[PDB]
Amino acid sequence: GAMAPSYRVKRMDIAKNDEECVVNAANPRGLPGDGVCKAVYKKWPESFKNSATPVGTAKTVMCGTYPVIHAVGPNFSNYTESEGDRELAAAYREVAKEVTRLGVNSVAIPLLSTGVYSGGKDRLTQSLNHLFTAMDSTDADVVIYCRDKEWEKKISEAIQMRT
Ligand SMILES: NC(=O)c1cnn(CCO)c1
Ligand SMILES: [Cl-]
Ligand SMILES: [Cl-]
Repeated sequence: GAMAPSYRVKRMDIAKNDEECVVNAANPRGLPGDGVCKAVYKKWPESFKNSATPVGTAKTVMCGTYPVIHAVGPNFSNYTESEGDRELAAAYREVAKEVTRLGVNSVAIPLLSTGVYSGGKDRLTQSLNHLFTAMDSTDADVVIYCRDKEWEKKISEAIQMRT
């Protein structure tokens, strides 16, 4: 566990993270994909061996000794708002289980279902609140990665609000 478990946010490529493991925003088929998933494929391609897993689940595959947690959020183009919300909450709950099992002191995590799985809606708050619900009972340092300058400010504000 971290000595004083924290949340932080950085605006940069999650493939350059300084944490003990990474959460991939994976597809269910273990394909290279696009966005975070393609960055993760280029950095840790060995972690895509038997990484396919259903929506709402996470599956960990080691790249050397570095754990890649493949978390499959719902594509809101295909899911109803109700069932997509349930699957998005469930994926983050499975991430917290994996982070705990691995015994890591820190994890790098993207906001699941906020990019090409968002069904064209802003889901910052929805996705971040499900991240907090899952991760608040864990003692890992959590570092959230994002790419947009306005999203960085809003995630930082949400973290600081609770402190
Ligand atoms: N390498 C990355 O962390 C990354 C690339 N694209 N995205 C999602 C759109 O900003 C994240
Ligand atoms: Cl970068
Ligand atoms: Cl972003």
